Amino acid sequence: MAELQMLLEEEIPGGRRALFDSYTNLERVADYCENNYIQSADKQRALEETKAYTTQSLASVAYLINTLANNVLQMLDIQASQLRRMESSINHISQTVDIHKEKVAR
Amino acid sequence: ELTFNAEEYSDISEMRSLSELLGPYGMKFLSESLMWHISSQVAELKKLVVENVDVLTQMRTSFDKPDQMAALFKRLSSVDSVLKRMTIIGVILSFRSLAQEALRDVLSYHIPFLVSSIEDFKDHIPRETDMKVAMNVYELSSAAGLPCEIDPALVVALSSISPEEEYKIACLLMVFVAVSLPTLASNVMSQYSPAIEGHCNNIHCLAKAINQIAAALFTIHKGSIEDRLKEFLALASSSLLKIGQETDKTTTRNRESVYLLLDMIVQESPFLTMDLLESCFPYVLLRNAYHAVYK
Amino acid sequence: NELECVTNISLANIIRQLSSLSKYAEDIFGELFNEAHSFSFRVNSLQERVDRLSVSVTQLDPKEEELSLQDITMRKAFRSSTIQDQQLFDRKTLPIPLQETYDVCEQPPPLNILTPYRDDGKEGLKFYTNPSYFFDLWKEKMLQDTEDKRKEKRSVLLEAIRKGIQLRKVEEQRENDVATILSRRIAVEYS
Amino acid sequence: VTLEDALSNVDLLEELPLPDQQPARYIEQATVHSSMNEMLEEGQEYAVMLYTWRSCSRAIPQVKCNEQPNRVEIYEKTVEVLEPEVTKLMNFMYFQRNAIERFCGEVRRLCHAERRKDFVSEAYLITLGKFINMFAVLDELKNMKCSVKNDHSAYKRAAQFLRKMADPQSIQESQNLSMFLANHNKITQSLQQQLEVISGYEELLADIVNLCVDYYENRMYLTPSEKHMLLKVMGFGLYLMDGSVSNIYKLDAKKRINLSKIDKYFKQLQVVPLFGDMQIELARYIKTSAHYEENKSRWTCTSSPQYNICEQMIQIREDHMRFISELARYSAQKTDAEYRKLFDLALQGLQLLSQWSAHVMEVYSWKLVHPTDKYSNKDCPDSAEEYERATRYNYTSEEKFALVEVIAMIKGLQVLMGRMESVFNHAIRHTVYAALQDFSQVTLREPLRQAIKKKKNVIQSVLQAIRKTVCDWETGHEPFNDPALRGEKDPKGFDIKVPRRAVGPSSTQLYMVRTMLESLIADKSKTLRSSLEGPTILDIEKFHRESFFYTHLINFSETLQQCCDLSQLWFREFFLELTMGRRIQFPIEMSMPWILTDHILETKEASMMEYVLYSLDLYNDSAHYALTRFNKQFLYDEIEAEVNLCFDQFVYKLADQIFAYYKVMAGSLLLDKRLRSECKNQGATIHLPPSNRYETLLKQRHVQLLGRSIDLNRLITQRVSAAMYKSLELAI
Repeated sequence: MAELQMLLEEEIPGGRRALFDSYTNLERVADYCENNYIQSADKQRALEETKAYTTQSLASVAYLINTLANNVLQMLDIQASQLRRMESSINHISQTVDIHKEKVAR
Repeated sequence: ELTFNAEEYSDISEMRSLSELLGPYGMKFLSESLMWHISSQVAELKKLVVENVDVLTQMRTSFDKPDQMAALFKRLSSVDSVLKRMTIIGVILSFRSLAQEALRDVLSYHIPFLVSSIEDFKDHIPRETDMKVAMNVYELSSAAGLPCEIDPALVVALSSISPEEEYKIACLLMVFVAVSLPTLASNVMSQYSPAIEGHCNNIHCLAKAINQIAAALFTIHKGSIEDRLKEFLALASSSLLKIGQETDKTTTRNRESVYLLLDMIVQESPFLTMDLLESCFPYVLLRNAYHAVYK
Repeated sequence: NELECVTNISLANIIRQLSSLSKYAEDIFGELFNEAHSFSFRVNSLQERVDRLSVSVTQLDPKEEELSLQDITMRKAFRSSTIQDQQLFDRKTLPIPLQETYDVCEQPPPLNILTPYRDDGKEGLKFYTNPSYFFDLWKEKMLQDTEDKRKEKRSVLLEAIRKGIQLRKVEEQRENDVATILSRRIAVEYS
Repeated sequence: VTLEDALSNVDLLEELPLPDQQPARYIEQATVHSSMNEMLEEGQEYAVMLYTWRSCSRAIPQVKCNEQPNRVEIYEKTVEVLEPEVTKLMNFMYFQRNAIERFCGEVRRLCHAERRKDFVSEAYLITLGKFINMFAVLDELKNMKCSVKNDHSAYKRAAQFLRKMADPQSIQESQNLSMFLANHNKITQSLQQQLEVISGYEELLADIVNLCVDYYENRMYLTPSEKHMLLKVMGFGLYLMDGSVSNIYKLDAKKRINLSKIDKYFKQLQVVPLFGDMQIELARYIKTSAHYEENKSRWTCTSSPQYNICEQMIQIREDHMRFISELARYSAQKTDAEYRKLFDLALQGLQLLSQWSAHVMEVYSWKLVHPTDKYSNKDCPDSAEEYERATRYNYTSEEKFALVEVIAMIKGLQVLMGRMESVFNHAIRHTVYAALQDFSQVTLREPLRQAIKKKKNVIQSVLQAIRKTVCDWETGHEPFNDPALRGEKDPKGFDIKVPRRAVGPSSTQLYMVRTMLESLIADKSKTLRSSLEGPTILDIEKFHRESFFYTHLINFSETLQQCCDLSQLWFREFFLELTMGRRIQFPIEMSMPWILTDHILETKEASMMEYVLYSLDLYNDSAHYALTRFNKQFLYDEIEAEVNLCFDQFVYKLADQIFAYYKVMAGSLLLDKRLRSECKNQGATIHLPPSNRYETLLKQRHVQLLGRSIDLNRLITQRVSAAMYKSLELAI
């Protein structure tokens, strides 16, 4: 049960903060690459640099999405299992209650 | 006109009275006799399965090449006998299900404590446990009429050729049945009737027949039911979709009615989900067929 | 090279699209986290309730049970919750991305600054667009139809049960909900 | 940090379990074309602005006497509220004047005597047709909108009282705008008057109309919008031809234009949606022609059947099944055959979706333009608005069911095609690249050799330009051992390896190549066609006619979404203006999706029960159209307000009927069979309850509406629980 709170209040907010940071940095990097291409003597260097930047950012975004998605799936699984466990205890309680009622009737 | 009406003997009220008169012992005896009949049917089916092993073996590996499958399907012999036997098995299983639900309803108010205890025990039994204790749990549950996923009586009957060879025959049975599904489209009796919610030749019980037979066979042989049922679904979907392109009225008289067989199979099968059907069979075709069979 | 300038612009646009995808993922993940966190609160609360109920139930005593024939109907009857969801398309339910898509769209003219100079005091903007027109006209039509439709259609335990029936008779049952309006029309078409 | 690592990450991300899904001189031409496109983007903006205009003078506190205490106090408010609204009218007037002047200048430029018999691209003619259609629709919007004049003149009384127009130029521009608005058919009249001054414009109109007719006859279009645009341009051009100087009937006798084809096309299809909820009657352009009175017998379209959609459902259904069956089987590198198969399958699906959308729009427009009456329809009451008879009582139950079925099929095919976005895009682009490279690197060789051999520099220059614009040399340069360049016949040979990669050519490159290639086949052009053999020209025409849809298919998503546009089924600005303040907005029972859903629910049709949800996303489509194209907040607000009650009514009725059907089935199940048989024998049969498919709706948890996910199952559960409690209490 402890891992539920951990995955709730230490993983998902981390992924969110990370994704917002990614959006801001990505806008900054598009502006930077555009600037490098027209105030650089070697255009091909900026193009390769630009290509490298575009390749990188995509990998980072994919990794963050994968991790976040995995965490969400695990959280759902943990919750469903706990709910199922609760459903068993509640059924036992109901069985005890109606057994007591039948005993009182007898 | 027969001398009796089946609706006056198979109705819920009549089934409930029969269950009340008989009891769990009588219901178990009836189920055992039905499983004996189903085992005889399966043994007869195995002869047809084995007598066409060569074509079936190549069929399984060529599902993606219709050119050779078209010629291969022409070499199969007795393609309607298998369908008839599966329909008989499905009818027997449907009768068993009616009896079991009647017994469950009867016992639901006669011994509520024992029924509740059995339901609680079966529901919260870890499936990771070996089949040795799961079979006993399922037998105990079915003694009260519970809807167990795997029928212990069917397993016992079908349990009663090397071990590896019996598994290959079981696997090839599903492939043989799948490719014979489109042959029903040419039958005039395969017309779906909304008033009946099923076909006139009882081919709608083929879903239950296939599911129960596959479950019993692949739990007896320590096989994987999910994987085998997924193979059956892929082969059946491909065979049916090839029919959709054809324009001959005689061969496609009840193609739309036959298309609903996949939907029924997925609905009543506890191992298959709509996601698998959609990945290999769009639901729009089933929706269109449902629209057409109503008018 | 003009072609080289084009490719750089395309790469910048691709980075911008990557940021847009980042925001399309972030909003969904935040909404999912919020709803799952609320679900976790509910689960924890009901777990506390369940353990309390179990520890209470494991103390019952059949001999302690006492049945009062007189209090059988003098007792308040238990009723389960009957909450029904309605108004599922309100402004509060608008997703954020639609919020940005909408707040950037052209706003209606400031006709609301003319209300003080109107003799009847009716809202000026309501002469331009009236979203509540659907609801008010439909309600008026439904009420009129219903009004026409009615015309178209046209021992000590003994003391306890007596008190119960008296309470039930006197304590009978006691609108801008569509479901209520429809229930009225069908009930009126009946007697 | 590498491309391979990023691709791997994407594959890894995709590998997750996600269950429970559902229950030269051509440069000048290019520049002019670009300018025309830019002008068109502005014309569309002005048209949409005009369409979504609402009377702003109604809310004004109209003054009855001339001595009101606050008479002077409201004029400033009126001025400050209507200044931007009149600025838009001034901008529209300036834009339309500039557009008319530019179109007249281009017509004069292309109508010169020496330039008359030169070569002009078909795209330019299509653009001129688009311009004339834009002018016609703008004139129609100006004529229909009677509130713009009132608002402008109220602002006129507001400004003149305050004496803020003392500037002479302000008075002049105000008078110009007032007279522009007062006149009827002012835009068309001005353009026409400016047309006669040019001599020979009839020839340009004629070849434009001929190009449009040829395109329509050969089905040279993909989206229904283009299909309607062709007919609209034909009609408007025919209207423009007839006048003081030019006569179509005399021109027709010269065989310059064909009137029989246009007449037949108008007879088969009579009405198309001009803009928004307004439809254009094609025969009006002929009936209003200058010389139509003395030649009415020539036209059968004007005098007066086939719009019944209930009789065309068999072909629709059969086609749908055949296509869905073909596509289902296509759910490491493959041969060109598979890519070509995917390309043709995508083209066929897009064409089928466009055909269905065109049929639906045509039937809707015809019904709108032909309202019924109590004499024809008995259900229609004596008192009813124009929209009532036009829509609500103008559809039969079978017609509504057919429309719902067609819409559901369209949306199902759309989603199925979208599921295969990547495969279709890859196959289409690979096929396009392979075809372009193979053509430009092999097919042009023989022609080039012939040209060099016979000293045809004119052909050689354009052929070399074509081969230099697109051809990609795997070796990094054009081969030097090629015998075609030297002009001597190749040995026996000279195998050349054409590279293969999946990318479509840029729009500029494709347009440039097409313009060069269809210049060689031009009959008008001394004709260049006369300098080429037969097989080469035949192959060139084959390639040119095949490459028409490359641009549309490259933007596969946009084309697919365009071919399935159904947002025009909700807007009612035209009919609202036709009320003149009586109706601020039509009630719930007038929006076609609501009528369809309510009819399906009330009739309790088992077959159509599964289409109730498919007939509900028209609201989402209309909201998207308003928020993306119209960009009007109030339209979305009204759509949301309507949906808020539509969904509630639908949910309540669905739950009630589901509970009733289930209770009836349960009661029938327990009824004694012998009693039923005895009653049937005696003549008192107890009718059984018809079956239904409510289970599909019960298993629905993803109903999407305006970005909201609604759990229909929860609401149905609550309603059935309440009904069960009420039934138990009633029994007790």
